Amino acid sequence: WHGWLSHQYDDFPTRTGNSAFVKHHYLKQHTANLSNTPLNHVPQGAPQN
Amino acid sequence: LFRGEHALRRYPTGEERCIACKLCQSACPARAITIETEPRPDGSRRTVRYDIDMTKCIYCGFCQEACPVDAIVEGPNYEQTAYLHEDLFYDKYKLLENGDKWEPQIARNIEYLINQPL
Amino acid sequence: MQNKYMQPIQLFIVFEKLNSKMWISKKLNSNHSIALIPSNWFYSINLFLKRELLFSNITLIENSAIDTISYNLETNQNDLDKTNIENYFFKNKMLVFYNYYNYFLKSKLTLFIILNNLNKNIDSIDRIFANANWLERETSEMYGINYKWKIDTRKLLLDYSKIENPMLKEFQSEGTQDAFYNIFENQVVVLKNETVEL
Amino acid sequence: RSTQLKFYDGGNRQSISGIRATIFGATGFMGPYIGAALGYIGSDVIFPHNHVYAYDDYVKELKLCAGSGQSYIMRHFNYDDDNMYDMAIKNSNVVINLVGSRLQNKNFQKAAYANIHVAKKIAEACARNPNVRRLIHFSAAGADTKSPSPDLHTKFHGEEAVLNAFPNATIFRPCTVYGMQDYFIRHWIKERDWWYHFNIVTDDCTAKRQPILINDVAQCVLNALKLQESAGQIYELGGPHVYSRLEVFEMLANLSGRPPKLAHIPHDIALKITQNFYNWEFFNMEKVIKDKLDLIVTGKHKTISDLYVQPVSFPQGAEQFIDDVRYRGVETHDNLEK
Amino acid sequence: KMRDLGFPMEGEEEEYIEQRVFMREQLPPLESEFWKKNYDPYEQDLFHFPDSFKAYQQQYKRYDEAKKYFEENPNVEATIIDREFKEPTNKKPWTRKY
Amino acid sequence: VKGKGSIRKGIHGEGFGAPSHAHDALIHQIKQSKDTMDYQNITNEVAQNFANH
Amino acid sequence: RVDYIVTPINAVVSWARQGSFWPLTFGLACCAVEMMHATVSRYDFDRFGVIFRATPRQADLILVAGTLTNKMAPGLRRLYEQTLDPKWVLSMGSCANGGGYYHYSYSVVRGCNRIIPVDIYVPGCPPTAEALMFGVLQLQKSLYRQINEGEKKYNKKDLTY
Amino acid sequence: MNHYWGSSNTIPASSTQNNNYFSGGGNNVTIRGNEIMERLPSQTPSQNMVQASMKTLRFYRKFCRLIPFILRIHNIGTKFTAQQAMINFGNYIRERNHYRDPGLIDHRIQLGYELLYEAEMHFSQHTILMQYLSPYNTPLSDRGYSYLEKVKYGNKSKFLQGFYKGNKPTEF
Amino acid sequence: KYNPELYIYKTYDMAADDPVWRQVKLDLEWTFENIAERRESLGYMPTFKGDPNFWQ
Amino acid sequence: MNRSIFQLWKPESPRSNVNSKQIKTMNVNFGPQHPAAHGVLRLILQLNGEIAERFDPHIGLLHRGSEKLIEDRPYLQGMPYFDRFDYVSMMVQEHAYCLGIESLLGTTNYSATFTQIRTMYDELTRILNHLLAVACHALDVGSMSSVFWAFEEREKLMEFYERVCGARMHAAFYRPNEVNLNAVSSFLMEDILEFSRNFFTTLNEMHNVLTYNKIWKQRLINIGTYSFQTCLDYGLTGVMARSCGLKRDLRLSKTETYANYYYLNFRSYTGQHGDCYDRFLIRMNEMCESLNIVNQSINKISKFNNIVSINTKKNILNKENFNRQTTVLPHLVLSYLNKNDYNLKNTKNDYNSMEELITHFKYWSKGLKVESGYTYQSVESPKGEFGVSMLSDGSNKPYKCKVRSPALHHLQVLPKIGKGHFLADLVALVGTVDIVFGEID
Amino acid sequence: SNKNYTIVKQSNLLTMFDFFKDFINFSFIRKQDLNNQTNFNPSLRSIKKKY
Ligand SMILES: CCCCCCCCCCCCCCCCCC(=O)OC[C@H](COP(=O)([O-])OCC(O)COP(=O)([O-])OC[C@@H](COC(=O)CCCCCCCCCCCCCCCCC)OC(=O)CCCCCCCCCCCCCCCCC)OC(=O)CCCCCCCCCCCCCCCCC
Ligand SMILES: CCCCCCCCCCCCCCCCCC(=O)OC[C@H](COP(=O)([O-])OCC[N+](C)(C)C)OC(=O)CCCCCCCCCCCCCCCCC
Ligand SMILES: NC(=O)C1=CN([C@@H]2O[C@H](COP(=O)(O)OP(=O)(O)OC[C@H]3O[C@@H](n4cnc5c(N)ncnc54)[C@H](OP(=O)(O)O)[C@@H]3O)[C@@H](O)[C@H]2O)C=CC1
Ligand SMILES: Nc1ncnc2c1ncn2[C@@H]1O[C@H](COP(=O)(O)OP(=O)(O)O)[C@@H](O)[C@H]1O
Ligand code: SF4
Ligand code: SF4
Ligand code: SF4
Repeated sequence: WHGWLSHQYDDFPTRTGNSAFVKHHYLKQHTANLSNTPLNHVPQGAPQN
Repeated sequence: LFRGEHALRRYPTGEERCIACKLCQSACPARAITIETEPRPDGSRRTVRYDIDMTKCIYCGFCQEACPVDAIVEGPNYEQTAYLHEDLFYDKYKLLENGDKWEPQIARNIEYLINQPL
Repeated sequence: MQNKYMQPIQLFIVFEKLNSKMWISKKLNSNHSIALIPSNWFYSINLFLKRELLFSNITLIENSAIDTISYNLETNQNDLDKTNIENYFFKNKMLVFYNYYNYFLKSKLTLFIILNNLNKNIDSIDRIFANANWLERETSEMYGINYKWKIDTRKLLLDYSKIENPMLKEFQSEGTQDAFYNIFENQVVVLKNETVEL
Repeated sequence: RSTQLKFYDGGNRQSISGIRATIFGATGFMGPYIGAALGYIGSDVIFPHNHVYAYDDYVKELKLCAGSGQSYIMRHFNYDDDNMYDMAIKNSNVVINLVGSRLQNKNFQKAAYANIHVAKKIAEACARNPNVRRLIHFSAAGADTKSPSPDLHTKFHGEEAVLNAFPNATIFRPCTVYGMQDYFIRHWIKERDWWYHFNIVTDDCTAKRQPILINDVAQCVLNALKLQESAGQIYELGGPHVYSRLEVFEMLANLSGRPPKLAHIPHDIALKITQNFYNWEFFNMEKVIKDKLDLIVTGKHKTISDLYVQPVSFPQGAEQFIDDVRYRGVETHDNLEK
Repeated sequence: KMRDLGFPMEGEEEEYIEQRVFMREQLPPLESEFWKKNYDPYEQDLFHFPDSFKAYQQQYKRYDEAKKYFEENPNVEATIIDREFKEPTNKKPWTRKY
Repeated sequence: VKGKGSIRKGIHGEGFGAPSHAHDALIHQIKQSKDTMDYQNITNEVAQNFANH
Repeated sequence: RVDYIVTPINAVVSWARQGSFWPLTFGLACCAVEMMHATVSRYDFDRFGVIFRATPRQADLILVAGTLTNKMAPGLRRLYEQTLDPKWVLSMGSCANGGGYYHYSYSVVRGCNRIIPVDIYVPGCPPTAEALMFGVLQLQKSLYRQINEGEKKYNKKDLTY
Repeated sequence: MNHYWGSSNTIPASSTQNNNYFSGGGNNVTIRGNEIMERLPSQTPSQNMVQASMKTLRFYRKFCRLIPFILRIHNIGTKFTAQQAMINFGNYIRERNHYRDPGLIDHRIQLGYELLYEAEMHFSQHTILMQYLSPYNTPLSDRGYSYLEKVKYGNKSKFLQGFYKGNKPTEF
Repeated sequence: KYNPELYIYKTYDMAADDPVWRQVKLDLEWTFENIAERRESLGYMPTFKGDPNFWQ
Repeated sequence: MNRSIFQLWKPESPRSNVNSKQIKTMNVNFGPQHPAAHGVLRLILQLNGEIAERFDPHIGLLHRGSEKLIEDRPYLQGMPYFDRFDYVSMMVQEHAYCLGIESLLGTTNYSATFTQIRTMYDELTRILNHLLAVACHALDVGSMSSVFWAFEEREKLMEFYERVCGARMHAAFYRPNEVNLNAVSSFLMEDILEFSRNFFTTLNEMHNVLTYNKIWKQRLINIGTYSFQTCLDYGLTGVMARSCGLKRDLRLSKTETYANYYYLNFRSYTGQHGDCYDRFLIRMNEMCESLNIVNQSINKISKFNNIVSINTKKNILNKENFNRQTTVLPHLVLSYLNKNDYNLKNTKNDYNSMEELITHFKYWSKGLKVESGYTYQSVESPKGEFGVSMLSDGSNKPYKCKVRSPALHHLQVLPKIGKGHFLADLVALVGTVDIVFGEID
Repeated sequence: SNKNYTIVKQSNLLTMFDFFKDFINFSFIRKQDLNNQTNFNPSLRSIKKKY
């Protein structure tokens, strides 16, 4: 729905029906900005890691 | 055509589309891409370290333009505000996670982009 | 080049003791001409230009310098001809070029001056062309040219309490020192430079 | 175990010093300076803290000690969990402790907790972790079991517990440290500015003081890290000369140009009021108690000369920090330019 | 003098003063001014004056000595100041009590 | 000289004052080296101004 | 205990300081144009109660929007120190974050965080107007929550100590 | 004289007078002038090493005359005494005393005058500009120095001292 | 030089003061009307529709 | 009216107290953190009664070694520095850089010339720059809502930028001897036409509150007046040179035109007074005329006529053809003229042609090889004559690349035109010069 | 009368010093006629190609 709101295209996701978006087996559920949270991006070798 | 957050895509089979040709690294005007590659045990030509410094990178799109297999794509995500400078040192893990999450919209845009020349 | 063009031979006709070396190329505009001018006559030539009838309406559009000492033909070396302007770059320490535009003749005139002395001495023309002040300040600070009889030699676009000529090919883009904040001094300090190599 | 520490001190912030250090209690006055001491040579620094308010400049400026990818801040630290200490010091070969009872605290239980429990848990965690090469606990000069000050009373037990748990621990006993953000020169200036007529004393002002510069303290820490034999010994740090409270007031007044004026309040009534009323930074019982007590370097333990640091004299060191607060009397026209 | 130079001489003309006093550029120096043998500031020649006054004259002996030195030493080595740590000679900062 | 009062013209130039008057070093410097000062030369006038200040 | 009165007053203070969040009128490079775009009607900044103030004394946020040069770093440090507390810092653009396009330059500081404590970073070059709005709103939420992030422990009576 | 160093560029001593009712004077040598410097004409060409040395000596004299004011305004008097700063800048000049090119010497003098003007006008920061005044081998007077290295390597060659110190991080 | 042509601001609308700009406005509106008429006559608009099977 | 010369000027006589500075002048640091200052200007101002006397500008607060970095990097990777130089003429900076590169190569961008992008988008960027300049000038003078009104149109134009290239700012769109024909779309042209039609409303809204306002006229008229001689001496160009009345435009120059401008019938405006009011009027008229230029450019790629039936004498419209949707066809002229090149471009790519793959690999590994030589190519950017002087040594990197920016020359005259003016007239002058320090430094 | 003090020496200054060749320091204020500014009628000189 990000693109639909941004008006990039007029297609929107449709649950349980002919969709305009590919659904691969390796996809992961969308997550909001996880910064300022313990589940944030920690570079490998960083002191936090 | 909007260039947001760098991400790494995969083939529909799940294999990495990125091959260590370093064209994106060479084209990166800001030298924001660091790539180190070693042969995979199966023998594939795949990178072992692919880092993008989001703070050092200018969101130009030369990486995606120079990618010959559409591995690196600047997806539409722009709400990537970070509180710690280390959080902006995007790694291969971060890029692959972003690509997995944003594959639908990225693929939808790529369809139209590829069909435009036709 | 389907235009009406005439060489700026007035300068060399008036200054009878100088030899003429002029060029025009399709790489430039149809009305653009390059010429070689000696440094010891540069000031007098600018004086003549600033108040000659047809050259009266002349504006100094641009001015800069090139470190020709490290200039090398990387490709098509054998294609070089003795008439090319590049032949003068080799073995010459610096090459300062000025570019003016004349309205009466609807022309562009560039003058190239070769500096071979190690100190890079050349007479300034900011007393003739007002806009040349900052241009020459920038050229001197970035390339180390020692302009003479210049209105203002103070730096422009360089940091305070620093001496350097970054645009020289010897200088490295990463610089020689970095500015950090010192808590012991509770203020911004400058220390040696360590950077990232791609 | 081995107390050797191989690190390179010839590099700047972007170099690799070879020190990985965890600094507990770095949100205090001396914490940022101690952290920057290690950070500016390329060392990695961890700052575990549970500070209120989080957005305070004291917490914020800790990130400047080392830089990006070298300084880390561990928020919401739990001081009664051993797992938290283990995580904090997992990858650190140096463990510095500055967690001491604040001058704002009068509760004996809280002071004892801060000065004993946290220090003992840090020492135990360092003992558990075999990679912790060096431990540096910060005690206070004049610590004694008979000391009236609860802070010193608890700090003596804390240093004893640290020595018991980690025999290779190094204990410092700095005297009154002064600096831009100190609690001595800044407190003097702020008290004189808030009263405008006097500084309120509560004793004869005969107590001895031996001030030392925070930069000198940081240099002492660096020298202690460099010296392997400094492990397992107690150091008392102070300035070259000893001054009484009255002499310190006189020196500050002479340097700043402000005429001195000391207003005396009876010690008993001052103590009663401060112990029966709420205490904050500028009004606390610890200051009243320490006014009479002497905080100087004794010969019972190693001195700064052993660390090979030459502290600067107090009159010379403290002059720069009082330039702004200078009496404006009769001055020359040239000086009027400023 | 102002009217000879060309300054405005009327109230309505006062609004174009800058075009006559400041906008006009100054004539560039003659090139002969760049060839003067010496550029030292002018001072009265104190010949025939008392020795006390001559004491204020420019010191030509220093110029002669400098010329002799530079003739004797056309080329010298670059001085290097040792950066090795040395204990301060003036120990007052670390040894003063008051 | 026309319009300059008692000032009179010599062989090599025109003076900056009346015949018997004294020449001014500061005025000579202003005329010859207008706007240019290699260094702040401390003349007797400058030293006396400093002393008065 | 004081907590009974402190906690509701803490919430009120956080709400007020979040609602009134005045940044400093300070722009150095192209990111200033994006800041002005975020100020103007299309994404009305006033909707979230943020109004720019010229003097640092009357500013709550330091928007480091643009490249920082060695010749300017003392100025940025002085502005940050002179800004009245409490305050937060938001770096905007690649140049302000980590040197951006000029990280390999001899004049540009490799990041404003070397001179100032950066509370938040907004990646981009230039960051979009919506990107800056997102960064500002996230900073506002963090600021509101900073007053009480569950530091003090609860005793048997559920009162923090 | 229409120059920043002109005798008329002094700061008046009063709103209605210049330092007296019977005389006119002001200080412009040991403090900055009244009007800012709009233009700094290049040093007139020096045809002799004698002239170059005279220019260097005059510049150093001006720097020595101005150093106390610079120290007072920048609050760096504690770090080093006025004479100490003079001696440090003298060592700096000595390091460059080998120059034998009048044009280069003139350019250096122009740069020195520019930086001195910046120091006068506070264009530079005290920490940034004190690098020229700092002692070459003596500790800063406002800090306590560490003689641990000297004690450890007493009566040992600089080569051995550097060998023990190292010149590369040992982690990598 | 000898027959100067000047643009004079004399009305609220600066376009009206110039005959050319009035024609520019009229041409723009005419183009918009023509496009609208053509699209209305056609009665529908083809569009590109994403198809997930494109990524087999 | 009587004379006031003595009350208006005060000369200085040698060693005279009365003819001297009897006051301690105010040495203020105008900027860098000053709302009037763009943010990286440190102007030491000598005020005496709030009237400027002496200017000492420091402009190094935004120096970044852009030329040094360009020399370090190859040709292609140095292009975005030209976007960074000017925050409101990035398209023109890219156009100048690409013009220089293609002049070195000895070729021209026929694709761009026939698609008309390099002229219509240059005019759109000119509208952007003029809008921002006028808005900032009005804000400095005191008018507030003009900034919002102009920035709405700026947002629309940036939306067009993003639609054509995906970046609302720092487009990095133009490149030498190459054009992204796919991005160019007819619907984009239609939206640009709608924007052009609606832009008259914003122009009139600003003009009503600015042009005829007595306060605005008293603020601008007769402030900063300078003559053609001053323009000539200080090398003023663009709006200031036209305010000088020089009648100097590089777009309509026989030997200096660089795009389709020389074959479009548009008008350039000049004023008989060289003051801020005339400069503002010139900027407004240029904004208005950019609409006409864009309209002509779009019409150059439009198929207005259609097949007419013999029997009915009415248009025969294709029901199932794309041309019925729109009347503007960007690829019309390109396909009509360079059919072979267009077919090769649309048929051969790097995924199926070995030569295309090799060209792409080399292009993105080491920039295109440029024959050694010296060139100077200039464009009429909104702020004046913006030029690039490039010397190439035959490798994939430029040996030297000097940038002649009109902003530096425009800022040079600021002391000259604002000496005797007040502080308000100076904050008006800094806005009227229309300077952005990115290209200055 | 107060202005006459600064007016005294201007005659000799201009007589003995060239106003153009010599660089003499001075300060001035620029005046505008408010009535003319308010009564001014905006106008520009349009330029087109030859016809
Ligand atoms: C209306 C109904 C009708 C009936 C009448 C009822 C009564 C009407 C009264 C009308 C007058 C009201 C005046 C007060 C208004 C409110 C303000 C206030 O309370 O003061 C706080 C306010 C806090 O200071 P601030 O300037 O706001 O702080 C600025 C920054 O915080 C400082 O920033 P900084 O960075 O500089 O920080 C430095 C550090 C401080 O700087 C330092 O580091 C040095 C100081 C540290 C120690 C501080 C200890 C406290 C010192 C008390 C000073 C009192 C002033 C008089 C001193 C006289 C000594 C000879 O700052 C602080 O810690 C701030 C000071 C903390 C004070 C805490 C205690 C305040 C409340 C109790 C005061 C009791 C005083 C009684 C005096 C005698 C009365 C007879 O000012 C004071 O502290 C002075 C108040 C003095 C007047 C008290 C009036 C009430 C008590 C009177 C006696 C009982 C009633 C008798 C009448 C009965 C009739 C029936
Ligand atoms: C509009 C709202 C106005 C609110 C004003 C509140 C005034 C202060 C109220 C104090 C209530 C105390 C209740 C009993 C405490 C029991 C604990 C105890 O041991 O008592 C002694 C307490 C405890 O202090 P202590 O230092 O002796 O001991 C600490 C506690 N032990 C020992 C248990 C660890 O101290 C006092 O004297 C009373 C508390 C003083 C608190 C001072 C800070 C007040 C902060 C107010 C914040 C709200 C501001 C509102 C205005 C904002 C405007 C923008
Ligand atoms: N004058 C001096 O500075 C002297 C200091 N010392 C010693 O040096 C240490 C460092 O100096 P300085 O910075 O001045 O001192 P501070 O009082 O500023 O620092 C003490 C630190 O311990 C933390 N702390 C206090 N109580 C507790 C607690 N109960 N649980 C957890 N953390 C706690 C404080 O954090 P928080 O902000 O969260 O409360 C703070 O970070 C002192 O603590 C003291 O032991 C010795 C002699 C003189
Ligand atoms: N969809 C289109 N795209 C590009 N050019 C077109 C298109 N339709 C028509 N043209 C152009 O129109 C001209 C032919 O006109 P016409 O016969 O009326 O069109 P058509 O036969 O396609 O309906 C040619 O120049 C052709 O390139
Ligand atoms: S957007 Fe440009 S600078 Fe950023 S990673 Fe991609 S190619 Fe590199
Ligand atoms: S991202 Fe693309 S260009 Fe970069 S290494 Fe991978 S395949 Fe090559
Ligand atoms: S990060 Fe990008 S947009 Fe921001 S100042 Fe730097 S170059 Fe400009």
